[PDB]
Amino acid sequence: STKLEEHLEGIVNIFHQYSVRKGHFDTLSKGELKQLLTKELANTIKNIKDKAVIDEIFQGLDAQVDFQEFISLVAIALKAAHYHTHKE
Amino acid sequence: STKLEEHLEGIVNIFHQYSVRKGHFDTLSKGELKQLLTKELANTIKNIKDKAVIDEIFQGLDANQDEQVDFQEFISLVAIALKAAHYHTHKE
Ligand code: NA
Ligand SMILES: [Zn+2]
Ligand SMILES: [Zn+2]
Repeated sequence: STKLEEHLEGIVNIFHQYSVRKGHFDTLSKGELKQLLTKELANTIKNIKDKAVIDEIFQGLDAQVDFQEFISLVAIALKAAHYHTHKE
Repeated sequence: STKLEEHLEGIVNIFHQYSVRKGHFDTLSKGELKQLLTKELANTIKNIKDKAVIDEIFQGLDANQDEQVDFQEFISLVAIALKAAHYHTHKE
């Protein structure tokens, strides 16, 4: 795998680390997802100064989740990560 | 940074290693994005169907290859690649 592809695989690996733990191996409960995000994106979250974006990440977690839904969250975290790399 | 965060930063880093090279420092042409797709995703995006998803997003990645693509658009490609990377783990 390329460097880019190692990153994609690693993201998939982290998902699976959480998703394997209970029930079906490829999905996670909203509760488990909330825990994954709060731990694995702790620094990302701390650096987001727009509370509406944080709201975007956690939205609906109190209302199973699959990899496709997890991608949508990864996409948000990626936008945030890029913006932060340009912090003066 | 967590391992997940290092991978996010790594993805941003790879975009920037391409974007910084010519033109505007934070974008790349559609031509350059094709080069990134062909090289960096050689083991991930491999068939007509996955290239079709990408073409839909970029209005045909081969057309208007001077057009600039920003990080937000590149995210749409990373999302397609992640889906393929995941599907791959369940092939065997
Ligand atoms: Na599970
Ligand atoms: Zn899976
Ligand atoms: Zn940038």
